[PDB]
Amino acid sequence: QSWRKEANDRILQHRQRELVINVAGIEVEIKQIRHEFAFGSAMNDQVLFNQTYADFFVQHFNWAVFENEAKWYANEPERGKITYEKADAMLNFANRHQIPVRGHALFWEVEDANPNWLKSLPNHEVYEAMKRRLEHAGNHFKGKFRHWDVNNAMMHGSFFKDRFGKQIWKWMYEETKKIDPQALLFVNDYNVISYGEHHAYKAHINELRQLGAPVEAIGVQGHFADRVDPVVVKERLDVLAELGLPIWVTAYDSVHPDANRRADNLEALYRVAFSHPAVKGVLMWGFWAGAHWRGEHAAIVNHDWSLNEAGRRYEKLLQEWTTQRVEVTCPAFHGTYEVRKMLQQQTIELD
Ligand SMILES: [Ca+2]
Ligand SMILES: [Ca+2]
Repeated sequence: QSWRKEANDRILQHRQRELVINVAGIEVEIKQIRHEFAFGSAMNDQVLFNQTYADFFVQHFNWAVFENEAKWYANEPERGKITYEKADAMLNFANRHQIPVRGHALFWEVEDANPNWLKSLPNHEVYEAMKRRLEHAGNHFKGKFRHWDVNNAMMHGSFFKDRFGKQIWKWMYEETKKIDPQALLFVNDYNVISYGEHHAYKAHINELRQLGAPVEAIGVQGHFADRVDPVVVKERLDVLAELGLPIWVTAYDSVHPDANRRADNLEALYRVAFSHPAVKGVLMWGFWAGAHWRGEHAAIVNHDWSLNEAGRRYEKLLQEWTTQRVEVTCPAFHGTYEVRKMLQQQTIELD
């Protein structure tokens, strides 16, 4: 209806910059090779043994994140026994295909998400584990992740807050800033654009910055049930946008047996977020029916690697949002272009 009309004006205003400058007027080719906006997805173990999953990933996503392989339990399954070999293998795969990778995650506030050995230790020995995690993992992945989900779901857990108070949150963002300062420190949480916890969230981010925590970017996870209302999402994003920090839809999915409802769910979120000027990237939390943590009713591509309707919608969406043109005045999307020399055009200036 009318939200799509508004969303598209917003898209062409904020996602495009006019072209042909110098560092003419007749016969040129304007092809886009890289996209500044993030159309990412979560990667899992399949990328290590499944060539089709990998090939698909590389032809559908320009940003990655690890579904488990950089969570604390997976990096320290037993206290003192430390491993990063899977996560490193994936960091190499990503770097081979120049895919920027979100780092996920240093800490998780809900008890259900942390190593079981941590759950029986006294507080001081808990913090000792926290200290090596932050310092061992922060140093190992220094310069390897564009972002960190420093702590996740503080609004819905209390494992660390209950033993050290909100001052331990400040600790996590300060110490991570110290070890890897080029990394964008994220808050990440759920039920904020899917459910209506955006006012609570915005207050939470405020509270974090006001106690000195350097949080620099807001992650909204974007886990929906069976419907995605584009206007309720847009209003909710506006509430968070008041903080002047970038918004990222970090882990999108919805679940509906009807692939058509999904396809429409994916378009409501993706188009609205892309339209919203505070949003800077959208990552889907999985794609394949054979390896989606919400099961096959969350997939865009089928068990047998044939697209379903959400997959083709996603693909159609990305073609819509790509500047291929032969024509010397062009509204081109932010990214890298090939002109027939390779050439960038970033978000920096409004031209
Ligand atoms: Ca793993
Ligand atoms: Ca959410």
